Amino acid sequence: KLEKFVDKLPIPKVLKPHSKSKEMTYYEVTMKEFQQQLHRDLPPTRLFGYNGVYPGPTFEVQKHEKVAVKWLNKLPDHHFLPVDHTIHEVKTVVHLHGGRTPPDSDGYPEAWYTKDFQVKGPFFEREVYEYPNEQDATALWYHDHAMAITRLNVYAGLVGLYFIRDREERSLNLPKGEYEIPLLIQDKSFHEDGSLFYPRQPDNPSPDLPDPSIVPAFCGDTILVNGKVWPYDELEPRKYRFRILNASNTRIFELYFDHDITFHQIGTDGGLLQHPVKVNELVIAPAERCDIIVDFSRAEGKTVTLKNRIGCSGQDADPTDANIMQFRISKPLKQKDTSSLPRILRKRPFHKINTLRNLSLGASLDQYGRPVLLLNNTKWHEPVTETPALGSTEIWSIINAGRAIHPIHLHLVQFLILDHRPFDIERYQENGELVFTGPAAPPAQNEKGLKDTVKVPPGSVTRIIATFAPYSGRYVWHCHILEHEDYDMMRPLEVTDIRHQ
Amino acid sequence: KLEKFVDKLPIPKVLKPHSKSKEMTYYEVTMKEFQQQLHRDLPPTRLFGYNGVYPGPTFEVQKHEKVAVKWLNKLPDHHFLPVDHTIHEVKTVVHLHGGRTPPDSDGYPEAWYTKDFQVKGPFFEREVYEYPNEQDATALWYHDHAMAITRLNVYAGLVGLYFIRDREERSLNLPKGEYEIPLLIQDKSFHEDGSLFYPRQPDNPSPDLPDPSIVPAFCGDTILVNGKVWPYDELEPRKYRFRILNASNTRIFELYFDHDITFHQIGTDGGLLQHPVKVNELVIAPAERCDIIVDFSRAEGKTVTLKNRIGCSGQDADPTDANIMQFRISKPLKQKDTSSLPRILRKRPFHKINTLRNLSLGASLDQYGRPVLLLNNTKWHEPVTETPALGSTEIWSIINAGRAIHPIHLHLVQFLILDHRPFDIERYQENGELVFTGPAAPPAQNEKGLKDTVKVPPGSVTRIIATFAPYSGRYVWHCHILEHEDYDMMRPLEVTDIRHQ
Ligand SMILES: [Cu+2]
Ligand SMILES: [Cu+2]
Ligand SMILES: [Cu+2]
Ligand SMILES: [Cu+2]
Ligand SMILES: [Cu+2]
Ligand SMILES: [Cu+2]
Ligand SMILES: [Cu+2]
Ligand SMILES: [Cu+2]
Repeated sequence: KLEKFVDKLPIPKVLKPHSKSKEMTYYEVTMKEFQQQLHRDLPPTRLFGYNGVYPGPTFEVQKHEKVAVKWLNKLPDHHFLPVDHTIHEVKTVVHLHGGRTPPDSDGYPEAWYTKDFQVKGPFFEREVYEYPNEQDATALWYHDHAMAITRLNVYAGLVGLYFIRDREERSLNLPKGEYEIPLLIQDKSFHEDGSLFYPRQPDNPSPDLPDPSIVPAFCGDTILVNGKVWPYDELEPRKYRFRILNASNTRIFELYFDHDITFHQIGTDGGLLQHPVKVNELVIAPAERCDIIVDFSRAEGKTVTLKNRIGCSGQDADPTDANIMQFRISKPLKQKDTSSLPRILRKRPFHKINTLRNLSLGASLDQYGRPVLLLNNTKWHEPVTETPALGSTEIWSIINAGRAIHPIHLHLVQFLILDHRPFDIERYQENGELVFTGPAAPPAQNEKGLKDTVKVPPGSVTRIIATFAPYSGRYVWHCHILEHEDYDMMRPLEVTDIRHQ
Repeated sequence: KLEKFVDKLPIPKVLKPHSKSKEMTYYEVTMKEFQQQLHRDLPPTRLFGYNGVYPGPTFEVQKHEKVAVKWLNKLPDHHFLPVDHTIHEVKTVVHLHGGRTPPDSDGYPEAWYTKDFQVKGPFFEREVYEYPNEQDATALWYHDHAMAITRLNVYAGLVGLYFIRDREERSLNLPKGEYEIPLLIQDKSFHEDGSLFYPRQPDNPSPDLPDPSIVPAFCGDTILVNGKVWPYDELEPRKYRFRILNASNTRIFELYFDHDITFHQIGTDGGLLQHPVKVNELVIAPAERCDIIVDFSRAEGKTVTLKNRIGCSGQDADPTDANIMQFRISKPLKQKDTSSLPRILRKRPFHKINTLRNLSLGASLDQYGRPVLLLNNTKWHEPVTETPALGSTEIWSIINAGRAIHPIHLHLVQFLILDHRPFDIERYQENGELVFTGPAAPPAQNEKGLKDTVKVPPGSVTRIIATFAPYSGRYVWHCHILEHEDYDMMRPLEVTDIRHQ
């Protein structure tokens, strides 16, 4: 179903502010319900989107630029996706993923609000968010974060891009303009209606199981890029810059080109790497970003398809979800490609270690027999335990006793991945003891940079180092598989300033 | 007991040939029983060694140098280590690990011989081996390979070094002379006698168990380097070249320095890399080699200890086997360090791909209840199945359904590690179908060179690609955990020439 590579790759328009001064740059974005055609042969798709478009408008901000956004809710009173009323209306709150944001503008899950702020969550306090943008140039993105329905609102189309620029990044003569292309890759499933399909219950729903019921994992049979089903793009035989983002609910990608063409990765979630990394395949979990350079100069006239290697459970991808999009190197070379792939990308490096933390990834069963994925076997309602001090540098040991990868995400900060190491699963479930069973392995070279989301392998412990700065207050950390996050792999993160005790 | 860092680090003497001409360089090495003091506070240890020294003499050969060695057996009638007479006297045959050697001089396990060639194995042919040395510069090593008792003869002390030199390697101004130090690392256990300890049976043997009985794994409590228990070495504050080798029976090391000093790996088992790789920790399984450069120039007066992170089952090392040796940067800098750490090492890179092979790692139980580790669930007695054609390129998929790492080693060839990928263990032990459960991962950057031994992770499939050239005939491939190789993880490898039908 759905013929591949018939629609052209859409580029989200750069959002224009309502007012821009030397003090502040003020934006207004509204969440509206609408229809949008996602494939040449599909009927329009009912979606929740920012400024009536999917994906939302793209923010272009600068370092130090004080940006203010008023996120307006104009969505209906009822959701068009199956809402599980038993895990915790259309509630909305906007979170800038990876943004160095004070807690009052970070998009707390319980700071949600309905249309026109008429019904507010218990943590609501502001209608106009402010982003100081005191972080280095990188690729961020914004999406909904309302509690218990984050999997639905994000899947409904509430995602958008957000770029930060530096004088350091611009000093690098990188492919810019039309030669910098963002790839917001997502997976979805459609009815014959053309509308989104999201399961109401697991496969064989028992009678007394709640209806609707949250599923432990969802992944669609159709791959989209920038809101277009298996699109295509006509490029020039030169160097391009791809800002790749995986905004799926669950699906992990393993991207590769069907020709002998290599990705040159120059940046991660947090910003630029120190030197480019020559990689043939990109393993990108949900919410992970990859800043890559691709050279098509030796490929004039060829048809290069961006491919995916793995399915939803890590198996070999079917030659339907094995396709991302198709590049056709047929556009004539306008000007000479004078863009650069410099050997050095940063110069500047990325302490005392004040705190150590052990955090377990697991699951429990509720009264209906559903798996409840948990952080430290602790529900979201429970009191806060991850309480780092303002300015503290900590090493988090993330212990994955599950069957598959968990992409764990921390708010506010950008961390570094230390190493992965396997441990004894049986000893861990019977004793709580962490006995290692193999040598430690550093992260891949293209994951040595600043990141806010890390793939924690199954049966292994992932160590990250993080400096909780420069804002104190209430944040959260969670797994970015939204089906896990909503029930209930999410926990509060309280950064505390110390002054007089 | 055994105080650490009280004996100086021995350097094995280079072996002098008996006769050297334009045609051939002829050597003679004898295996003799002798006693050698391995620690300052240990009585001399009974050993089997080449030329009455442990480790054996070091060969220094050239590329294209036709080297001939006549390995002579002068060993006693009785082996001092416990011999299992149920798995398949002092039988000996010398194998040049990693050498591009014709089969008649490769050291086939059943080409063994007793003292003065009295009794000869069923595959014996010649007394003088010839090594054409038509391969690039690398660090090899020679050790005993007699069938059913390879774990005993190697543990008895029948190991030695063998270096090949190139004009390419020499063109690199690498640290040479006394500033190139080989680190032959091993582990052993000692009786109060000072003699070697090696278990006769597993821990709790039923009376139905044979006596002696092979164990699935042995690792000693004491770490040796170049035949000296926890030695030390006084170095100058400059760059050194370490040719590290793991010659243990089973133990896998994770080497690191207790100071902020980085390994710059320049070569692997098969020879030089293309570019140096900055690594903080070296994971070296048995038979693996690591050519690394260490810069001590900023450590004048410091005491730098080479440490080991992991133990026998991959757990955290005990602060006794966590120590390898101690480097004391106290020798004054003689001459100015003019050696080079060049950014380019090889220039020239490392085909059609004719054959694909799936090879499983597992274990069965014999009549006595002992685990029998097997390749393709097939005994060594059984007919040969790995029959590549001369000059053909193959991709071997090594499927490890076991609990721990298996260092799989192939003879004759040097291969390139493609990737690792997890699979479903439970589905694999039911219908034998291979279902992957995660993304593929390329090898670490410092394991991208030519290799002849690869760490196959548990629950993962390690893909290797090899070209079987230029000698046809009978070789073997096996796991280099000697307790596994002897019972019975060793299978024949037949390279067949084709020319007429
Ligand atoms: Cu996010
Ligand atoms: Cu976030
Ligand atoms: Cu998860
Ligand atoms: Cu979040
Ligand atoms: Cu060997
Ligand atoms: Cu070998
Ligand atoms: Cu093994
Ligand atoms: Cu061998």
